[PDB]
Amino acid sequence: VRQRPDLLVIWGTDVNVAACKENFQRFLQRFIDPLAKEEENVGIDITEPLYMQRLGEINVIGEPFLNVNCEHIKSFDKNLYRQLISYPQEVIPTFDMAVNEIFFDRYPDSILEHQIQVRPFNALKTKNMRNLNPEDIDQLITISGMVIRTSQLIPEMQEAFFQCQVCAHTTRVEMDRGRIAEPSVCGRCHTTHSMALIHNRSLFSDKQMIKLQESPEDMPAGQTPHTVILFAHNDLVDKVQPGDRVNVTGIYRAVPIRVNPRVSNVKSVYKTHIDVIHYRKTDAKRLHGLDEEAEQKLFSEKRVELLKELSRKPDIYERLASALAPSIYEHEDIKKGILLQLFGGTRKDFSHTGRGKFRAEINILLCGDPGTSKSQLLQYVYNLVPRGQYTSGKGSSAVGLTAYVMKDPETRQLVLQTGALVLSDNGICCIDEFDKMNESTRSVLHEVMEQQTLSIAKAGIICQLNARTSVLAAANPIESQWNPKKTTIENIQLPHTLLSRFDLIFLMLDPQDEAYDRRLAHHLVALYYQLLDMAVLKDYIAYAHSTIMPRLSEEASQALIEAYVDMRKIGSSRGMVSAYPRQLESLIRLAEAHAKVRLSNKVEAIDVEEAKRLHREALKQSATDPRTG
Amino acid sequence: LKDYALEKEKVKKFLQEFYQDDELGKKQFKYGNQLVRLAHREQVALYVDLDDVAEDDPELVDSICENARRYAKLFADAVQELLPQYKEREVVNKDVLDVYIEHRLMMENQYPAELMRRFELYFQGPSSNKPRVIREVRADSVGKLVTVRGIVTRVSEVKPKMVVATYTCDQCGAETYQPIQSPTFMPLIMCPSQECQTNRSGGRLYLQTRGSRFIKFQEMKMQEHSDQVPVGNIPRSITVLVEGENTRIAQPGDHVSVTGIFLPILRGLLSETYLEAHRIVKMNKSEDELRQIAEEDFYEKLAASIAPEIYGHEDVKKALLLLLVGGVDQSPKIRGNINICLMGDPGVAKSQLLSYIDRLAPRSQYTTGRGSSGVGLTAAVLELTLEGGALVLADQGVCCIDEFDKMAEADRTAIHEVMEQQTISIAKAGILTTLNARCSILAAANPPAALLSRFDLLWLIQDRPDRDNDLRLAQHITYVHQHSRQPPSQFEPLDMKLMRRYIAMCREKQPMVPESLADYITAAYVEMRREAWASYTSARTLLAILRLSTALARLRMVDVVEKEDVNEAIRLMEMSKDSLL
DNA sequence: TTTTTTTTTTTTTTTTTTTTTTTTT
DNA sequence: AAAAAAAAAAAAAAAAAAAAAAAAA
Ligand SMILES: Nc1ncnc2c1ncn2[C@@H]1O[C@H](COP(=O)(O)OP(=O)(O)O)[C@@H](O)[C@H]1O
Ligand SMILES: [Mg+2]
Ligand SMILES: [Zn+2]
Ligand SMILES: [Zn+2]
Repeated sequence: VRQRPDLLVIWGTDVNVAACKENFQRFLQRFIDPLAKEEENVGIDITEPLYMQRLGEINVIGEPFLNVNCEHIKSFDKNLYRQLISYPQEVIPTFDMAVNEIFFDRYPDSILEHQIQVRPFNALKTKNMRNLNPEDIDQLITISGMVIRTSQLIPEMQEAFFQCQVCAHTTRVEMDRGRIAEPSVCGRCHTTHSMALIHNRSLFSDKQMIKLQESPEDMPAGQTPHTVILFAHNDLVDKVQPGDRVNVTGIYRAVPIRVNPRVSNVKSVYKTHIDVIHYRKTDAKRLHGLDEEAEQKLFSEKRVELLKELSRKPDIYERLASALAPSIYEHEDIKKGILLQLFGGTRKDFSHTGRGKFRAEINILLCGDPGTSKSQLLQYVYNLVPRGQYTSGKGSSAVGLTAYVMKDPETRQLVLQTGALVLSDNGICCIDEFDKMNESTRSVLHEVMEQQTLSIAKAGIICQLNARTSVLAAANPIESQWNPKKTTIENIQLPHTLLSRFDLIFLMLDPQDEAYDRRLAHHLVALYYQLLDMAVLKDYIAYAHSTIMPRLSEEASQALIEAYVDMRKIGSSRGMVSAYPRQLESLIRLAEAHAKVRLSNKVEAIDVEEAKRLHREALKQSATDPRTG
Repeated sequence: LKDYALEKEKVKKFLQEFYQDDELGKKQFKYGNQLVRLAHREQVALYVDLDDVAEDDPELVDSICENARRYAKLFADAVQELLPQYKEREVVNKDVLDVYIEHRLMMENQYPAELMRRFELYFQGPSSNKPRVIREVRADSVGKLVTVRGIVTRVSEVKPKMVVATYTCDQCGAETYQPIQSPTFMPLIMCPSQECQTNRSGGRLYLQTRGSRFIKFQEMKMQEHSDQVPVGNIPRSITVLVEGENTRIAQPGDHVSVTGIFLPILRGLLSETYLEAHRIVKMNKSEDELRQIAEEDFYEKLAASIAPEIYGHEDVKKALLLLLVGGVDQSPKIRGNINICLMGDPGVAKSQLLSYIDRLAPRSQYTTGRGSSGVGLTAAVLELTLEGGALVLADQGVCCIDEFDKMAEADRTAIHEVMEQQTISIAKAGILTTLNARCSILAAANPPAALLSRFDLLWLIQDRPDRDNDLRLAQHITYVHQHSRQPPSQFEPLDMKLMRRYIAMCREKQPMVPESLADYITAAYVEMRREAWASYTSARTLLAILRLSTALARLRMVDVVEKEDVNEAIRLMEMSKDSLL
């Protein structure tokens, strides 16, 4: 029975242990979700009770956890839900006892390291924590946020192993209510104060401190963002990395603080923190994170066959492209590029080659006048993918974009903290107003775009943080308008080296077309008075990341070589963006990305042709000329 | 000399037998109903308006204002004694602390009164008490009930402050209670339970947060109004400790009148000071018939009432009016704010209009040039908390930026995000957030695609000389200096207090663009596209039309925009662009 | 009661970052 | 007129030297 540090009326309450126990057992034995959707619950025989199947899964795998959805209790029994939310300390042990009794009644010969402990989650979301009140103290709450930082493991004692200094008699005292009762008298030889505590022979659990930024959906006027402190105990340590977006369900704890870390006097004001009970990484408004892809049992066989059938349609690429940001009108090439960025290229291992890491992400630079719908795409992608980040040029600095050092104002220790770029390690960094960026902070992006690492060497520590980010940059033409009198490269106003890093530079220009203006006006007005669903695109991308690992073929290789030679000839002009060897690599990624859309698992002529076509359409190479302009 | 049992009797008499006819000539025993509501746990704060007390007992009010904490405690205890005889039914156990209270009472060296109140009381300063300037609140007014006006510069976050600590013993099962008055307290280590005292046990008792009593707590610093600072001095700031139902009432930048108690916190016996808030009121712009509103010309009247002393500029004021009203946000997320930049030659009353909007808009900030730059606009990290700048304080308001052209280049870049993204993405060394600034920017500058492409309206003002036009203006201005009031006209201009209500009344009127006007708007938009092409108009211009058209729809308070608004919205575009030419 | 170790506070300096300013194309 | 490099501001962290108070025996 692993003790959980997270945790007739008992006292001043409305709960009797037997009543809660029986009610929870009943709920566990006869609960069926009526509107349960087969896809929403994968690998679960819907007709039969859900949580009994959960217990069967526990028996099979052995994970001694039961993710119980608080909404299920809410629907089945609101009084039990009230008891649980109001008194998590008392209710959760009762639920643990109930589930253990149920799971040892059936399957009486199962073997587990410890008993099974329930983890309520999806409690009624607290939109903004600031709205929390002292009346909401020591109660279960669910919030949503982004993890700024996670601290190293802290070992917390649970059993003190004492030994007599004289006779060496060993006894194990157990934590009572946050304190350990030192024997003060040996039981063996009866010598007084001969029992000394022994640290390394004692028993310890884990405790991890996580500083988390909340994204409250209720944002009153003038309210600044809010960061809070979470504690993860004995299994949830390092279940969330910095940058992860989580829904944290836990007990709202308020604890005393000593005016000094040494004197016993405490301020009248407490300070609150959450003891994590459950992490939920799933969100219906975003794609699947890397962890969700990692676990195999996420796609029901029917859903897998549905995705396979989708991949066989000729318009799979165009259907997927049309799905991104439906409120943005006829940006087909740009949406295709963003799709290829979301799919990403093959992650290859080049350690044996002695070459170092190879960038498999895709960086897209949208160069266009401020009027054009540039920032909308960046914000949408930032509000679409997980582990995404956003920046606005002059609002950032190099150190803040890479890493810094600060005194943690809860342990008073100088620790290193990550930057915006690192937080999006396996996500996307949307750099808006890229042009309005001082060269100092711009210089950093070179390594993050080529090596995918960030080698800091500062007094604090010398080390290289791995950042596999994909950069989605947006830039304005010099003079804030794409005057057709100046050449392309001159108009972009960025160093050639940097533009070489980007594998897709989309020029968003305003063609003075009456039909386009009329259609766009229709679209915008319709929007002002108002497909392929999210649930299918999200699953398609997750599956493609999980399984598809495209490998180049002979014809694809030959086509790539010829395309690179043609690019070198074409871009050899004066004003056009010159083509470098680094561009060939870009094509590969793009090709692979397209090969990943079709679930081909092998790049062939069509994929390379599509990559070349998309690259040429970008930069408007067809609409350009040797006399660039 | 000063008994308190008689005072308890007097306050009980006042509470039981005071009445008013507020609700349509109905004597209703003002405070009896409040007591009944308190006993039913449907109301947590009992504001004892001292004006009521003075109506029938001037000496009691004099004593109360001459000594605050004593009479606050007396009123609290009197309400406690009166609660039992006014309760009419059984409460439904609103919160957990009520359940604990009932269990303690049923199981019943006494329960401290503060542990079983669950009801707060606060004094509203008597009208005869003139509000006092912060600078003049000195030793002579320590413990008195004073009212002071100021600007909330910085308010801390709501935190639970413990009033009565509750411990449980490991042996006797009895509860130990400790009232808290000092900012810090010594936790009790041994239980004084009479059973353990008799038994002579260890009595090591553990603090329980389940039974303890917590109250909302917030700390704020409020400044002095610029109108009351001495000539050669700077505004003075005073600390206010709000608690209970006085939290989450005031945000930074809110003009607030606070009536509390000037009490010192013990550290000769030098002692700091603060105000224990009792009544917080939001004043002026922060403050919280129909026949004229239904008029056809009501749209013109508000416009003509914006800075009447500023002659002419009929069209500009009509455009600023829309900025105050703002468009309507649509989330298919497109902002509903309107950004107007007044560019012109020197001395064309650009700043005066910018200053006037500040004194009118509910939430506003007026930053001039490089006086408040950098972190002045955006936020900064100041435990380390985050403090917002003018934009954040102006969030969901109107940030009046003067001399936008001469602004720091970084600040201009920050604004670019705000007027399109309505956020402030910071990734500095110590700061990594994404603020929320849904503020309408009102920029003033002097003579630009880098700026034209962004603002929906770029009004250009030129005071080109003219014999008769200047003469009219001189008559207007010289009149203002002669009577201090704008020249009389056919209609009396609306007061700012009245205007704020009207504009606010129009905000919660989200209208809709009918399909019928789509062809008209599309037809109008395409023409606007060609004029710039023939002679800048992008997709932004169509949005500017829609936002402006909705703004007019709110003014007429029609939930459906009509073709007249589009014409009027375009007409403003015509003049705005024609101002450039 | 008398010591002792801590607690503070009161100055001062030092280091990183940011911002502001100066010089050059 | 705008970008690049330098200088200064300013804020946070560290040393530390000394005087006073709380806990221990
Ligand atoms: N149209 C006008 N009507 C009335 N007063 C005006 C007008 N234009 C300028 N003024 C006067 O000029 C003075 C300075 O104006 P100011 O707002 O500084 O001009 P700007 O800011 O446009 O340079 C103000 O006191 C104002 O009374
Ligand atoms: Mg001016
Ligand atoms: Zn022994
Ligand atoms: Zn006891």
